[PDB]
Amino acid sequence: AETRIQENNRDVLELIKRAVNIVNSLMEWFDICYAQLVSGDTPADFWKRRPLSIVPRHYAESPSPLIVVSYNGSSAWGGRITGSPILYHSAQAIIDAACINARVDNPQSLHVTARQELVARLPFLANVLNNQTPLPAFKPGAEMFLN
Amino acid sequence: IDISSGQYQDRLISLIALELEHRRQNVTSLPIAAVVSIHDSVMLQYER
Repeated sequence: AETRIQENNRDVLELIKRAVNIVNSLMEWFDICYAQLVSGDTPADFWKRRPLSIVPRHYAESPSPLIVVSYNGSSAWGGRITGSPILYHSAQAIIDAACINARVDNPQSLHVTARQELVARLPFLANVLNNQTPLPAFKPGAEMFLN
Repeated sequence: IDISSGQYQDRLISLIALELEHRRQNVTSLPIAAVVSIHDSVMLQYER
């Protein structure tokens, strides 16, 4: 979406410039020299020639961002070498529409059609509606007080 | 038979085009120096 907005803005600027005009009133030598001078390689130099990716995730517990580095030469998460990377989409709009259809946040008290749509769209969510392996609420951190 | 009747029509059409281009546009992309430069020699070369 940001790329589309940027390209639309650049097209608008280009057409404005065209209207104004119509009506008025390459590192091979550097690499060789670096190899000759330094005479030493480190893993943190080959990736410097290509743009990198930073994915920080800070928290109030400690003032330190969680910097994440992803390879650019591979089609991994966050890499941009062939086109649009993984976006993790098409899994929130349907849930939001189902929740707003009956103005109820809890999906357990929804209609049968909404439950069927949620089951069909999310295969992993079919194991919660059948009420299998009962457990009080959803508390992943139960080991401490259980022990 | 010869084509010597549309000279006035061509002249008036050219004048109208020039006046509308001056009123609306400001030349710019239209080459105006090259035509003057070539005419500077054409005037003394074609008439003599």
